[PDB]
This record gives sequence, structure tokens and C-alpha cells, in this order.
Amino acid sequence: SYVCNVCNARFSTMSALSEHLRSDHRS
Amino acid sequence: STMSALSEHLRSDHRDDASTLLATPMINNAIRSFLTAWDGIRILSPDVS
Amino acid sequence: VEALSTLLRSVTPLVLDPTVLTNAITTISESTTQTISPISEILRLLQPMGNDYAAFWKCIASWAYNGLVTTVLSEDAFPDSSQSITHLPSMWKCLFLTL
Amino acid sequence: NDYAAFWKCIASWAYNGLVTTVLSEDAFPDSSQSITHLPSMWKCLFLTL
Amino acid sequence: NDYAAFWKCIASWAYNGLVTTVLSEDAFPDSSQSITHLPSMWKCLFLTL
Amino acid sequence: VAMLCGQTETNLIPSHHYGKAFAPLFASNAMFTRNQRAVITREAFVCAR
Amino acid sequence: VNDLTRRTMTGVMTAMRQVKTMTPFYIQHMCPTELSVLASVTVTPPFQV
Amino acid sequence: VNDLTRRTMTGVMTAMRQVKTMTPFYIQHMCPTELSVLASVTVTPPFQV
Amino acid sequence: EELFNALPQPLQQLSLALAGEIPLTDHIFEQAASTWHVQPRSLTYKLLDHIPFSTPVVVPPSIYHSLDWSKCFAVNQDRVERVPTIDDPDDVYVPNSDIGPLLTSLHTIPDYGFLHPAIENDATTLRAERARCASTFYKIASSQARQVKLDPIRMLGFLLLVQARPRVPSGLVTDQPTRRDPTQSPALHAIWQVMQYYKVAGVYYAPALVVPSGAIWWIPPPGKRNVVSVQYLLTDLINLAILAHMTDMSPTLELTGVLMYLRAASSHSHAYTLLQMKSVFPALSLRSMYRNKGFGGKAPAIEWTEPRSKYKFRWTGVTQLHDGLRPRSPSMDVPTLEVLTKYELVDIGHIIIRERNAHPRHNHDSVRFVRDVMALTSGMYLVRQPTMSVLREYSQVPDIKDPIPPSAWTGPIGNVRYLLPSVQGPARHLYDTWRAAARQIAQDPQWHDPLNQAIMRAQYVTARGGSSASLKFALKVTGIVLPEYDDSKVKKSSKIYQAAQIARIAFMLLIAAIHAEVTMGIRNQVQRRARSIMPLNVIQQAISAPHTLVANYINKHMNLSTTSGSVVTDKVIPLILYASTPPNTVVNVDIKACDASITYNYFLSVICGAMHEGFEVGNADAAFMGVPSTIVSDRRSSVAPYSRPISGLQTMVQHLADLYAAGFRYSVSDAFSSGNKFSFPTSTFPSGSTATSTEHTANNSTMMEYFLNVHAPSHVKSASLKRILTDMTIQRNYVCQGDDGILLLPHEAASKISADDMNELLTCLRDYGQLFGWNYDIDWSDTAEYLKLYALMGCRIPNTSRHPPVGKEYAAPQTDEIWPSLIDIVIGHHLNGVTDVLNWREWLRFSWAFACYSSRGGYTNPKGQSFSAQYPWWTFVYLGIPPILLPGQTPFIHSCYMPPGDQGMFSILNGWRDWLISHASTTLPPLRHNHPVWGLSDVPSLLSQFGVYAGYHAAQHYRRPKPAPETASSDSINQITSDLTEYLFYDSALKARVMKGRYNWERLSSSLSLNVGSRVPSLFDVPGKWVAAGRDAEKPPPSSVEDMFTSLNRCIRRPTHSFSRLLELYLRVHVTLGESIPLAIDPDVPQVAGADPANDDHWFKYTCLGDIPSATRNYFGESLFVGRVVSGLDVEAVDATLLRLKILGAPPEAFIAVLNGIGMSDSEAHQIAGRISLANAQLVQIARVVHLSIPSSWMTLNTGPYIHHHAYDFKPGITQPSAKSRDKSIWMSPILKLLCTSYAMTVAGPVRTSIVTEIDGSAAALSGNLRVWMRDV
RNA sequence: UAUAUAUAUAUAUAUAUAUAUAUAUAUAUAUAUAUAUA
RNA sequence: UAUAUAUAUAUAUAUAUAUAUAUAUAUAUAUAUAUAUA
Ligand SMILES: [Zn+2]
Repeated sequence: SYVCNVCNARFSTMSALSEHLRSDHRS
Repeated sequence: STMSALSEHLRSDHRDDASTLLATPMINNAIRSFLTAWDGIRILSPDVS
Repeated sequence: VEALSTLLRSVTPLVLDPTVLTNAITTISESTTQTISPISEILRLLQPMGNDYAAFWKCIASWAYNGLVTTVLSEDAFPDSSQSITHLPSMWKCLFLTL
Repeated sequence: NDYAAFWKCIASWAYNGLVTTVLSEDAFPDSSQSITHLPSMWKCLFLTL
Repeated sequence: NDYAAFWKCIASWAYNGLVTTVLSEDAFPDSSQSITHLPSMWKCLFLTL
Repeated sequence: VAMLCGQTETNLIPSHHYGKAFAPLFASNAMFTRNQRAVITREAFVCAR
Repeated sequence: VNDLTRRTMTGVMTAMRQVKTMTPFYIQHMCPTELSVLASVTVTPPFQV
Repeated sequence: VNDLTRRTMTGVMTAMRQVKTMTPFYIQHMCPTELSVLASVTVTPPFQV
Repeated sequence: EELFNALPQPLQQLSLALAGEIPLTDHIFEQAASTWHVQPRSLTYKLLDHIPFSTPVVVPPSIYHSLDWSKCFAVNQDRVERVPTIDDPDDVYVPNSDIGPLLTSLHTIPDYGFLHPAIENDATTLRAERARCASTFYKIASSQARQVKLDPIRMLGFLLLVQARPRVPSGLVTDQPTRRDPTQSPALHAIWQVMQYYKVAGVYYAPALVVPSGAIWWIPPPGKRNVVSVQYLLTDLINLAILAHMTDMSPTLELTGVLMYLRAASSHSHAYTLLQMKSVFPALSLRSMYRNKGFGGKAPAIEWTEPRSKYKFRWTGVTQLHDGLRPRSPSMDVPTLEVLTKYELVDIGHIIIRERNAHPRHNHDSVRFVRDVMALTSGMYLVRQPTMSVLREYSQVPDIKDPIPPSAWTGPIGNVRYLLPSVQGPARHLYDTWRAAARQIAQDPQWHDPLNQAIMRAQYVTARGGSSASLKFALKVTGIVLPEYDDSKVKKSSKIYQAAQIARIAFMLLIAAIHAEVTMGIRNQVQRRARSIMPLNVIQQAISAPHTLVANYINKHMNLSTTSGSVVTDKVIPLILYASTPPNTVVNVDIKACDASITYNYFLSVICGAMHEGFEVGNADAAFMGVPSTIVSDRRSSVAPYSRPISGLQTMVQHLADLYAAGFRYSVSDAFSSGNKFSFPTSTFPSGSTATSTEHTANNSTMMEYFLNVHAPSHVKSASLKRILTDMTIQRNYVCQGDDGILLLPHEAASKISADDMNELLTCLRDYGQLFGWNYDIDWSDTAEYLKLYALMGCRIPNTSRHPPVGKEYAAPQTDEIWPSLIDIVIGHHLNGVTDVLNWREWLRFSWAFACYSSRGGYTNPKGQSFSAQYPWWTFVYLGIPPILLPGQTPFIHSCYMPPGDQGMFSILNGWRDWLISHASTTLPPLRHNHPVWGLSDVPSLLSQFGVYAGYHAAQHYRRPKPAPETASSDSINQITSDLTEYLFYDSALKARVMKGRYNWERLSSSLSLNVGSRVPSLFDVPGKWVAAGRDAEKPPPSSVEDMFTSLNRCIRRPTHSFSRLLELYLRVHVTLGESIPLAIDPDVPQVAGADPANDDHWFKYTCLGDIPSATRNYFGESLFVGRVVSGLDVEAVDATLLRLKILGAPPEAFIAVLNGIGMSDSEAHQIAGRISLANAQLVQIARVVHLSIPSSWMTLNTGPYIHHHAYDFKPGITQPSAKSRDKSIWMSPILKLLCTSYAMTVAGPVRTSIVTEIDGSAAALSGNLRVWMRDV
């Protein structure tokens, strides 16, 4: 299904993709 | 050998460069700023059940 | 708080309209030979985080439950302490805080 | 219209006992405005004249 | 062209103490309403007559 | 913005407006269920103690 | 601060002070009524200090 | 209001006050004659109060 | 993918280019285009062999059950009718028959066939019945197949080509690869199975082939037979397959659509079967979404400003959703399922319902699901025999439940009767309303202004027209010898032509001609019956003027025409969004057939009487538009009858009422049928264009107002309903346009009205409409349907099915167009895929494939030579299609919102600048002397090597041939001119004004030496524009075509290395992008279905800017100085010239001459000229002076504030001081801002702040050159 | 022949209870893969 | 080989949702019987 290009995490619903994408990827 | 391999290298290696010859790292950087603003939204407007 | 706020906003006869303020702002005459326009700055600052305008009712609702929860000014709205009064955007923020 | 209002006002005098001419409501400054709002000030001037 | 109400009232006169004609409850102006609301004012006039 | 951009209808009568607004909110026994629950809570608490 | 800008700043501030907003009146006279009524409606009564 | 604009506004108003219009004379001296004559021509005589 | 191996080498290369593997080049661009034009189309079907389908679809053999056509047609009263099979009188569409027996063989392609020459001859000469019936059947069947922008097989080839290889990922973190894949699409598998029937030796003969003259068919062998419905089924399948891929829907939904089409195709009358069960999909999904318990989510909070007439709305946050807000109306499942049981398709409903139940909460997924399912309805342009259409639509008369008694009228006034005061009811309301408006119109010196009179007369002339034959007959009948100008090669039926003939004649002589026949036309539709076009003649259009004028006043001065000012159509977007928000309850209404229900016996008689009475207040002797006052007999008093004069307006009414009472007399001459022209009258109102919307909107508003304020309170029962029904008025609760209308209820206090009361309310409205014969066709589903726009909970839903990828209307048996026009078709096609939010990456890929095929074409002389040409691909970039991958860049970095024209070029080059300069230095020797923008590295040679200049100039070349003049015809040209000028300049003052203005202008322009040859808009050229338009409407001769091809090729071959002067100067600016702007709204809240994190770029663009146009201080420049203008001239040209003059500092008399050149009197000219100032002008208003405009694609976004205070033309800490515009900034800054925002919109991803960083030359030098160019043009 | 009421049987829809299957979430155990440490 | 972390799969338990079957209740439709009216 939906997937994130940075960590290959896969999601059933787009809302889960959105919340993950916004929060999990940032001498 | 492929545009795919080149693109992955650009996203991964030159993740923070500012050379004008490259576009994609800047856009990704802008997206990161976009997300930070998104945090500012709900941080003062959460979601109730 | 959310329940009261939404319920409150349904019955009130008061309506909010940013337009009237903007007209009062933009009608100010100014010279075009200046490097900085205070008008543009305050207009840019005046627009909320989103086009939300909901915090007002949130403040009203909180009063009925001040024992449980307290509204507090958002920390990010404070002017940076390193700035000086001559830095106009910082000055405007200070004005909005005291209001 | 070659300013029909002017002649209309004059004609109304002959039959003032039957019909009266009034200033149109739309041709008023909005009560929400301040004196510094230039269009409002001009409107008020015209009404006075 | 029925005018049932008018004849009903006259007929009821002979049978008061058995049937009483009353003004329709919904014919009254709403209590919250104000005198400046013209449709309500007319209702009151007809109600009075 | 809310403080400075507050406006209402030209000729508002507050008593009338609130009269319409609050009408549906007092049509049922909703307020009384909490009273009944409070009583049962009282009895339950005492007996448990 | 160049006086031209300084003149502008006091001007725009003056404009804000002159806006005929409705909110201050509503806070003092009408908002308390709305709270007083709604206090009997919410599933949780008010809790103040 | 910036004085330059204020200087302009008083200027244009001054210009209007100085226009050598003919209308005021016509109202006082010539228009009544036209009315007096036409009053005998219209199918409906004047009706004044 | 073995399919990729199956493709020929050039197509494999093209697929690689489309996938983003390699930068596209002209070489492969030609090879692909050429080979497509030479190989037989059947090979595209042959490609399907290499797809291992795995979908559960079976094509029943029930399809091949051709019903005999002979029983589906008959002639009676000498007209070929349709004789419906079922008892339903509406089964008048194309049947399901085997066309085979009516075919001969072609000499060019022996396999396919066309109609027997014997049949058409006998039908023509002998008028033989069966010959005619066969001919009619063949014609319409061919026409139905022709309703496509091009051959469907080509589109299928496009889809396979793009889908042959996965696109390369970009570097963007949101670039999700496609989830859908082939071998899972039921549509393609269905196409495979059905096409298996059409192969004899593994050849896959196409069931039909479209040609410019229609479509041809293949002769079946003795065993087989081809049913015409199969061709239609293929088109629907192909269209669905394309749409499903672009919308990226689950295969399950596509499966349902396939079963949907198959069931329809199995039965007879494929069109009729589809038409019957049309609304099933929207009812199953859109009308019933959130009728459950687990409801919730976020929704827009929209507020309607106090001056509601202005239609101004404000976004003011978001609202949490909860169960108390869930929709109240009953679902639509029961009726739809009941209907589906008839066609035993209950499985489809069960599948849809079960899938729908997986979206209990409102979010992106829910609306995306709704968008996809609603995209399943058939996208075919249905067409039927025009004879049946006209016979079925105009055969209806309204049924009045309480007619006005005859005793309710006064004595006649010659033709009209006034309404007795004692009569009350809705009719009285209607009578008073029109009468009051007529009074206001009566005294109005706005008319009799010669300029305004010019506007009305000029408004009557267009390139199109009709009824000219009736006109010539009627006037010739009355002894009027009209002029002729045939040598001037212009169509007689053009409204221009007849207007020229009339110019000299005294108007009253023409009065007898108004009672003449009117021709008619038909325009097909996608989801309904075909529309009608009924163009009146110029005289009739002139007579009906009072009706229009009064209607306009009613609209503009009551409910502000309910948006019928149509200033920008987007004003309805926020309206429906607000109307669909949870706090509001909305009801969709529309007259069943307003055109067919307006009539004289009830409606028009009342209006005519009211207008005639309303005009009584006014000088009885006052001619209007050349119609003098006359004497009429008054018979109101039986004891004292007499005759009195009546003004010209009343005389117009006298005739107008006579015409309406007589009823319109149409004459049908359909070409698809055979030898069956006839005429019959009807009371149906013409309603052929927007000129009818005014009358229907006025009556619509009037009846609604009376219903709300009078009828409903007196009749309804629920006390609560009465309480809420009162305190409600149309000006803030109702809008409409023609038949369409929207009614929204006052906000029930934190609650919703009982459905019981709603049912009571809706029922009473139906009865109220039934009274005077209006079927109101209302519905209540908590959604917003207005002008074919759909909103759900404040989110807009693009109904993609109304824009089928393959379908296109064609109203004639012949396409009648030339090859280069296909390019414009492609451009328009692509934009819809942007307006509707599709998967922007895949849509772009498909678009380029379409462009490649269109890029090439040819032509042959009627007897002699052939001609050919094709464009370099860079043309389409200039036309507004983003490139996929430039050499040295990364694919998919350009957003679809990239502006067309020079702006798109500049933005592309600006981003591409540094790579080009550096690369040119390495590859090529330096140029011989320094360059303003470039160093010595000589990029222009590199651009020429890329063929950029070729494409850039090729797109500038015209694409329609030009007709040739002649000298004796020029005597007719002069005769045409003279008369057009005579018709235009009825009086003399206007002619004096224009002549003085022109004389002064050229004198000033030359003497002051501004320039010479400035084509300034002036009235003297308006007839010239009309003449050119009239001549252009004609089919061009072949010589013009040959000139086009030769000129185009020469323009392609000519080696040029420069853009336009403007673009050259624009390249001098350097623009950079900063961080993202603060967000407009919460990204969680959906605003447009499909503009979600999956479709990232749209999702970015909408989220950053916000959709609601909210120009609180900009007004988007709609305050043009010249509010009143004549047709033909362009306002956008006029203000551009005026501002250009003002910037050039021309003396005031220059403005006076220009203004006087378009009829403005000296006094108003001075008044207008004074208003011109650089201060009050808006950013776009001034920026347009150099043709910098806003792309249409942006019209749905709130770009105002961004352009105002987010495009820094001079940031102090960043800009080089050389770029400081200084005092000229008053008119320089808008230009820079427009350039900046154009570049920002070009790139993909979130919107960022745009900053000018440097101008290679000094800003002063840039301003100076611009002033020079402004002075030059 | 039609309408109304009652009883019986069949079908459809809704609610409650029980059983079976599927999907999602959480916890525990086992197996496989990847990374780190010994 | 052992330990830790992450991912996937299987099994078990708990919870939620959907579908199917059985039982009970209500409503609608159809059929049969009885009664009443026309
Ligand atoms: Zn991720």
C-alpha cells in the first residue's frame, strides 16, 4: 500500500502515512 | 548508470548542500520546514476524541 | 473546554471579520521611496498561525473551568530577548502581547 | 443620463404636496467608518452640498 | 370563500358552556419578538379586532 | 484580531436573539438525569462506606 | 528610526485605536448571559476558583 | 493623515469653491420663470404645500 | 515486462523518455510520431496479447445478439421516426443492430466498408422508405461512434505506452510510486476478452474506424456479424481504463464499472439502458456517506460577510465533527437497490455499500473514495436522431392546476389585457413585480444615450447566426429588395450578413418580418439529453429588447442577479463550500424544464400586461429604437371606448405579445436523417444562449419569494417550521441561475431541523410549483449541486466523468477541421486534467504522449500535391505543458501550475541558468564579444542545438488558414463595410466623435513622435473586425492550406537565435526561493478531493495558498476604468494602452484623443482621463501592460496576498544594490513580483518565498529598455 | 372483486443473544531476515 | 553460538468492526384461512 521513501514503512491508511511522515522524518 | 541511482545519491549524500546546480535537496529542505510549521498548528490546537 | 467553546460559538450574535481592520490599515498613505514598509510587516504578522481565529472562544470557555485548566500565552509569540526595541517586528509582537 | 436627478428634484417642487424627494440610502457613509476613511468623508461632503 | 370561522363563532355563542371558541395559539406574535417587527404588529392588530 | 474585529447586526435586540437561540436547549429531561445519577451516587457511596 | 517611518507607525497605531469594534461591549454586557445559561447545559457543571 | 495628502485634499476642495458655475444664478433668477410658465401647460396643475 | 519488448524501437525510446529515463529530444520525438502514422491501428489491440490478466471478469456472449434494425425505424407523415421497441416512448436512441448487411467494400482498404451507393441513391432520388430508414440508421450509428476527440485506439496506445514502464522516482520525500499495477485492471481484461471475437487469423480487426467524414465498418464473414454497440462498449472501457489509472482507484471499483457497462451493452439500446440508470453511482456514494455512528473529523469554518449581496466569504478556522452534526436526510440505498434489482445488478450495490462502510469519518480517504466511485458513470456523449429529439422535447405543455379565469382580465388594449385589482395570489405578485420594474425602466435617460444605443445594436451581431433564409423570404415577400454581397465571401446565415442588409431600411417597414420562421440546432451532452440552440433573427432579437431590459433590472436590483453577472465563475466555489458546511442545511432545487414551462397562456400574458401597463408612466409620444408611437384602441370601458397614443415601448410589447401568443415557429432540417425537413410551432421558449437566463432567473426568484413569504406560512402546519420559516428572505437565503437554484436554511441553533418538518416543507413546495405548472424536482441530501459543481462538507468534489478523456462532441456528420487544430485540443485536454485534480505525475506522462502523436500532420490537394510538417517538442512547453526532464536536471521537478507563454519560458530558464552557462563553456568556444545576461560561454548556440528557438517561434505561428480577398468583392467589402458602419453609426454624433478622435490621434502620435502605426482600438475598426470574423467562418480554399504549411515550414527552418524583446529583458533578472510561507489552513482538512498527500504537488499548492479567493484589498483588477464599451473592442487592450501612455507621460490631449476614439464624449473623456493614476491601479492591472497575466490554472487559488507581501522585489539584506528600482518602483515592482511568483509557482513542492536577488544590468537600464519597448508598440 | 381487522406460513429489513469466518489493534510465545555487541 | 534492537510470518489470548448461520422480538411485503363492510 502506501509507503515512505525514507524508511520504507508501509501504511494501510493515508492518515497514518501523514502523521508518520510529518513526525518520524526530520570537535 | 541510472537516473534512479543518481537521484537516490542526491537525496542521500548531498542532503544539505546549497549548490545551484542541484534542486531536489532544497525542495526536500523546504518540505522539512513545511512540516515544522505543521507542528506549530496543532501544538496550539490539538485533536479531541 | 472544547465542548463549551463549540457550543458557545453556535449561539453568539458576535461575528468576526478581519477585513475591516485591513481596510483601516491599508488606507494609510505612505511614501514608496523607503526601504522598509511597516504596513507590510504588521499585515504579515497580523495573520494568525493558520487562518484560525478560534483561540478567542477558547479563552472564554476556559474561564468557566479555571480551577481545572489555565490558558497561557503561547511561548513562541514572545519577542526574542536578544533583540532591541528598534527591531520593528519585535516591537509589534510586544504590542500584541500586552493587548 | 445627463443628470436626470437634478431636473427630477426641480420638478418635484411643483408637486411637493404629493411627492417628496429623498436622498438614497446607499449614498451614505457607513456608520462603521472613521472620519479618516477618505471615501466616507467625500460622501458626507456631497450629502452636505 | 368559506368563512367558516365567522359562522363558527356566532354558532358557538348559543353553546357557550359546552364549546368555547378561542383565538388560535399560533396566531399570536411570538413572545420574544419586538414591536418593531412589522409582521408581528399586524398580527396584534388582527388579534385585537 | 477578535478584539478589534468584533461587529454585529445593525439593530440587534439581544433579548430577542437569545430568545430564539436558547429555545431548543430546554425541551427535554436532559438536565434531570444528572440529578438522578447524583442521588444514586450518594446512596452507593454511603452504603459502601 | 527615520521620522517618516516613525510618523507612519504612530499613524497605524492611531488607526487601530479608532476602530469602532463591538467586542468590548459584548464582553461587558452579553457574554456573561451566554455563560450563565450554558452553565446549566454542559454535561459538566462549571468549576471555578 | 500624511500632511502632503492633507495639503492636496484642501487644495481640491479650494478649487471646487472657486469654479465660476452658472447654476446658483439660474436657480435664483431664471428657474422660477420657467416653472411659472410651465404651470399653465402641464395636464395636471401644480399641487403644493 | 515483455510488453515493453513488443513495442517497436522508436516507441520503446519514447516510453523510456516518458518514464524519465532520458531527456527527450526532437529525434526520438519524430520517430515515434512518424511510426504511429504509418502502422495499422489494429496492432495496438495486438499488444494486449502480452498481458497475463488475473481478474474475475467474464464477457457473456449475450453481447452478440443483434436486434434487427428494420423494426427499429419507420416513416409516417414523411418523416423517419424511431418507433421505440419498449412501450416507453423515450426509447428513441440508437438500437443494438448488426450494421453488416448495409456495407460495400472500399477500394483503398478492401476489408472495411461503407454504405451502399445504391441505398443512398434510392433514398435520395426515389425517397424509398427502406432506403431512407437504412440511411438514417447508418448515419446516426456512424455519428455516435464519431463522438471522440480522436480515434480511441490511439488513446489506448497512449495508455499502454505510459504504463509499459514504471516512472523513475524523483528525490522528493513525497514521491510515492504508483500503487496500482496492470494485470489487475478489469477494464483491460474485458477489452481483451471482447476483442477475441474480432480475430480471424490473429489479426484483430477493429469493429470500426473513425474518419473525418464519420466512421467506417468492417465487413463480417458469413459466420460472424458486428453489432454497433460493441464499438461503443470499447470506447467506454478504454475511457474507464484511462480514468481509473489516472484517478488511481482500487480494482474492485473498476470491476463494478465493467459489470455496469457489460450489463448495459448486453441489452438493446445501449445508450438508453445507460441513460435510465445514470444517477446510481452518485446516489450510492455522494448522497449517503455519513449516516452512521462513528462520525467525526475536521471541517472548514467559513463565514459569509455581512453585505451578503457581495458574495464575500472568509475562512475562519476549522470545526470538530461529531455525531450531532451528522447528516439528517435519509440515505439513498433503498431506491437505488430497488432500481438495480430491475437490471439484476444488486451485487454492484452490495459491493459499493460494503466498501463505503469502511469510511465512517470524514478525511482525505473518504472524499478520495467518493471522487473515485463517482468517476464510474459513463462518459459517452450520447446522440440521438435530432428529429426524435425535437419531437420529444417540444411536445410538452405545462399543466396548470388553477388557471387564471377569463373574468380576471379587463377589456383589451388592442392586444393586451390588464389584470383586475381584485385578483390576488402568486399571479398578482408576479404582475406587480414586473410592473414595478417596467416603471423603473420607463423613465431612464440611461437609454437614448447614443453610446448605449450603439451597445445594444452591436450586441446583436456575432459570427454565428441563423434564419437568414426566412428573413430573405419574408422581406422579399413584402416587396423589400435587400442588398447582397456574395462576392464578399461571407456566409449568408451569419447574423452579420443579415444585419448588413437591414442597415438602410426604415425600421417600421420590417415589422411584418418578425412573424417568420426560426431555424434550430442541437448540441449533444454527456449525462443528459442534448441541448437546443434557437437563434432568432436580428429583427426579432431587437424587438424583444424590453423583455431583456426589465429582466436585467429585476436581476441586478433584486438578489443581485444571483451571480448571473458571471464576472468570474469561481464566486460560486466559496458559496457552495459555505453551503455544505455542517452548521448549514442546504436544499438543491431546479425547474424541471423552465424553457418548456414558460408559456403565454399563463406566464407571458401576465408579463406582457404588466410591462405594457408599467410603461404607461412616460411620454406617450416618445420613439424608442426607431419604433414610433402609434394610436391604439382602448376598450377597458364598455360605455366609453376610444383610442389613444402609446409610446414605442408599448408598441413593441403589442407586437411581442402577438408573437408570443402565436407561438414560435421552428423549422427543422436535420442532416443525419434523410430528406425529412419540416416546420412545426411550439410554445417552448428559445433559450439558446445566456440571453434567456435573465428572464428565467427573474421569474425563478419571484415565485420563490412569494412562496417563502406568503404561501408557505399560510399553508404549513408545524409551528416550529413556521417559527424558522419566518425571518427568512431570498436576498440572504436563496440563489439561482436559469432553472438551477440553491436554498439554504437559517442556522438551527446548535441543532438541525426535523426531517419530518423537511418532508412537510418539501411537499408543500412541490404542490406550490404544481399550481402554475412548474415541476420543482427538489432534493435534500446535505450536498451542494449548483452549476455542475459538487461540494461535500466544505470540500469540492470534481466530477471527472463530465470530462471524459476520449469523448468529444461533434454536432455534424463531418468533423470539418484541419490537422493543426488538434494541438489546441491537446492543450485544452491537458488543462482539464489539472483543473480536475488527477495524479499530476501520471497525467503529465499521458499528456506528452498525446502531444507527440498530435505533433505531426499532413494534407493533400483536392487533386494535386501533398503537404506535411511537424513541430519540435519545445512548442508544447511554450503552449503550457511542463517538461518532464531537462538535460542535466532531475525528472518531475516542474509543477503543472507553470504559466504558459513567456512566463513559463523565463521561469524554466531561470532555474536552468547556471547549468547551461557552465556546460556551454566546457562544450563550445566563447562568443566574440560580451553578452548582457550570458558571459562569453555562448549558451544561445546550445539552445539552438536543443531546438529551443524552433519550438519557441513555431508556437507563435497561426494554425487556421486565411481566406483571400477580391476587388469586385471589395466593392462588396465596401458595401458590407458601409452598411455595417451605417448599422453601427445610426446617429451622427458618434461618427463625429470617432472621426475627431482618430484625426487628433494620428496627428499627435506622429507629431509628438511617440510612434507611428500604433493599432489603437477605435470604433472605425469594429466593422473591419466583424468582416474578418464573417469571412473567417467560411471553409477555406486549399490554396490557403498550402500557404500555411509552406509558411510554417519556413518559420521552422529559419535559423533564429533570439526570443521576443520582453523575454530577452526578463532573463536579466535573478530570482531565488526562500523558505515555505506560513500555511493557509490545517493540512488535515481536505478542501479538494484528490489533493491529498498522495497527490503531493496539488496538496502542497492548495494547502499553502488556500483555495477561497479572498482579495480583501486587491479586487483582482476588476475595476476597469471603462465600464461601458462596445462589442468587438477589447477592454484589456484599452486599459493597457492607457496605462502605457500614462507611464510614458503623454500629454492629456493624447488620452482625450484615445478616449474620444471609442465614442467617449469630451467631458466624460476628461473625467475618465483624470482617474488614470499609478496609485489606485492594482498589481495585475498594471502588470498586464506588458502582457504579464495570471494563468487560468491559478484562478482557483488565493494568490492575492502572496503577490502582495510574499514576493520581495527588494529585500535589503539579500538584493544587490544594483537591482534597486528607485523611483520607478511604482511601476517596476509589480512586474518583478509577477515574475517572481511565476517562477515560484513553476517548481514542484510547497510554495516558497520569492526574492529578486540580482539584475545583471542595472535596474535603471532595465526600466529604460522597457520604456523604449512600451513606446515602440 | 375491492377495503379493513385477526390468525398461520414464507421472504426482506432492523435490534438483541449464541456460534463460525475474515480484518484491525494490543499482549505473550515460536520461527525467519537485518543490524549491533560478546 | 549467545544477548539486545528492528521488521516479517505463524500460533494463542483479549478487544473492536464486518460477513454468514441459528434463535427471539418488531416492521414491511406476499400467500392462505376467518370475520366485517362495499
Ligand atoms: Zn517513513
